[PDB]
This record gives sequence, structure tokens and C-alpha cells, in this order.
Amino acid sequence: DVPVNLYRPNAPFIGKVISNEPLVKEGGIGIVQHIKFDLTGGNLKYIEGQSIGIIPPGVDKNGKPEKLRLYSIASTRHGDDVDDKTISLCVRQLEYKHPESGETVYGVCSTYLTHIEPGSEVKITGPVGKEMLLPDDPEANVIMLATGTGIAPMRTYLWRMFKDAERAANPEYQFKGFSWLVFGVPTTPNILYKEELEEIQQKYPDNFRLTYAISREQKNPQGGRMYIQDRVAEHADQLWQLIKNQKTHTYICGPRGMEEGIDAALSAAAAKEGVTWSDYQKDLKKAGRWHVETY
Ligand SMILES: Cc1cc2nc3c(=O)[nH]c(=O)nc-3n(C[C@H](O)[C@H](O)[C@H](O)COP(=O)(O)OP(=O)(O)OC[C@H]3O[C@@H](n4cnc5c(N)ncnc54)[C@H](O)[C@@H]3O)c2cc1C
Repeated sequence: DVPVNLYRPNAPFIGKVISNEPLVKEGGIGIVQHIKFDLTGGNLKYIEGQSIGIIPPGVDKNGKPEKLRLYSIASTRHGDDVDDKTISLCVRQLEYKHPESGETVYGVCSTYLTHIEPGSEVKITGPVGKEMLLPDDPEANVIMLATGTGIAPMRTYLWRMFKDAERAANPEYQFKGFSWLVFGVPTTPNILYKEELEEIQQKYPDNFRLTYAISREQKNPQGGRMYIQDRVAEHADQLWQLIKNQKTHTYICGPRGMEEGIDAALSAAAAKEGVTWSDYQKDLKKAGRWHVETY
């Protein structure tokens, strides 16, 4: 049922860029772009939580063709225009320190994508992944813990759950549960999709809670910069209580380095009721209710 590998690296789908828009507002750190691709002409279908591969042009330092890089799909199965004709990505331009031969280094595929022009053809593969799928149950609770581009799959979930056009297109999925997004970024201008996320919280105050962890603007009780792990610790008992519900699902996504703090917080909460989080978590993973995609 779940679409998988409709297009593979040896014969990718050739899509066309429709738009490439900035998500980081002035005063923010780095570059993160929302890129929408045209899927007409092919049969690439996908669902929320999946990823697609992008094969950038050029050869590596060894003269070998560049391989695909995976990106979390940022649009619902219907696409941003709810027409089943497109797919979108949330791409950060990778750039780092000097200790890597040279001054500032720029990632190959991410630089290619963030600077791509509308009308350009792109090699797409996939979709792939069955790790971050949303339950079909409209009454399930969904906890979303993300940092930076990890917001991508969360956008697919939230749009499907709360966009007027999505609700009209998905008769069988009228979400009535509770969703809680804890989103961490360095600055307010870095809050990806800020306007729309807050619009959703304003319309669905009882079905969606939005919590931010803005490192350069907030301090945790210890005096350090505020990170998602700090917000999880702050609401550890609540999150644990929600996780105990047989229908609750939790999703973690974004650059690695977030899980350790999250487990420490939940472990302390569960321990108060004589439960070993690490064991409870293993059962949740086995049951398909604890979803993780870090990179
Ligand atoms: C399932 C999955 C989903 C993903 N989803 C997304 C998404 O939605 N959005 C998104 O932007 N990315 C996403 N990523 C990451 C993405 O696939 C690419 O890894 C990333 O975009 C960088 O690729 P590149 O081609 O730009 O870099 P490359 O040109 O391959 O550069 C990366 C390499 O350079 C080195 N490097 C990277 N950072 C540093 C650093 N700070 N210091 C030193 N060396 C470093 C490493 O050797 C790394 O292998 C996802 C990854 C996975 C696995």
C-alpha cells in the first residue's frame, strides 16, 4: 500500500523546479529553502513522513559521479497546492569550518538545491521510508520533536491535519486528537514556516500546541541557551503522561544530537512511576509508535 521506490538511482524521475523560496528571514542564521518540484509526466506518488533522493550533477574529488542525497518530504501527499501534481523539500545549505581543506566549505547537493532556478530539471528518486508514517486514526495523539530542517515531516503531518484544503480533500481523516510540536532553531527569523504554524495554533488551540526553543533568544533554568531537550525536560511529566496513551505516537527528526537529552528527561519522568523508559521505549518502537529520523 505504501508507495516505495517508484523511481531508483539508475533511472530517476526527471522533475522540474516550480519554485525556490527562502524560509530564513532577515537576521536569521544560514539559508534554508522551500523547493517545489513538478511531478507531472511521471507516476511518483508518496505519503507523509517519507523522503526522496536528489542526485546532484558533477563528480566528486575522485572524479566519480555524485550519489543521491536524501531529503525529508515537506509536502503532504497532495502537494502544497493540493492538486497531487507536486512535491516539496525543506533544504538547508550546508557550510562549515576551515579544518576541512580551505576556508568555508559548501555541501554539494544542498548548495545545488538552495540555488536552483525555476524551470531546471532535477533527478529525483524514491519515495523511501516507512519509519515516519502518520497513523490513520483521527483520534491519535502526535508528539513532534524537531530541530531545524527536521520540521519537514512535521509540516506534512500538520498540513494534512489542519489545512482547510487538506481536510476537504481527506474525508476519511478529520483529525480530532492532540498534536504538540516542540521546535528548536537559533533565532525567531529561523523559525521555518512560522506564520503558518502559528496560524494553525490560533485556529486549533485545543488540538495543536506549539512550543519553541530559540537558542539565541532564550535561556534554560541553568542559564544555558534554550534547546529542545530543555523544553522536553520542562514538560517531561506531561509528555510522559501523553506517551502512556495507547494511541499516542512520537516523532523525532533533524540533525543528530537531540535524542540523548530527550531520553534523560523522559527517563526521569517515567522513573517516578516505577517505569524504565529505555525499556518502555523499546516496546514503543516495536509497536511502531516511537518514530525517529536523525541525520
Ligand atoms: C532520511 C534523511 C532525511 C534528510 N532530510 C533532510 C531535509 O529535509 N533537509 C535537509 O536540508 N537535509 C536533509 N538531510 C541531509 C541531506 O541528505 C544531506 O546530507 C545534506 O543536505 C548535505 O548534503 P550535501 O550534498 O549538501 O553535502 P556533502 O557535500 O556530502 O557534504 C557532507 C559531507 O561533508 C562533511 N560535513 C558535513 N557537515 C560538516 C561539519 N559541520 N564539519 C565538518 N564536516 C562536515 C561530511 O563528510 C558529510 O558526509 C536528510 C538526511 C537523511 C539521511
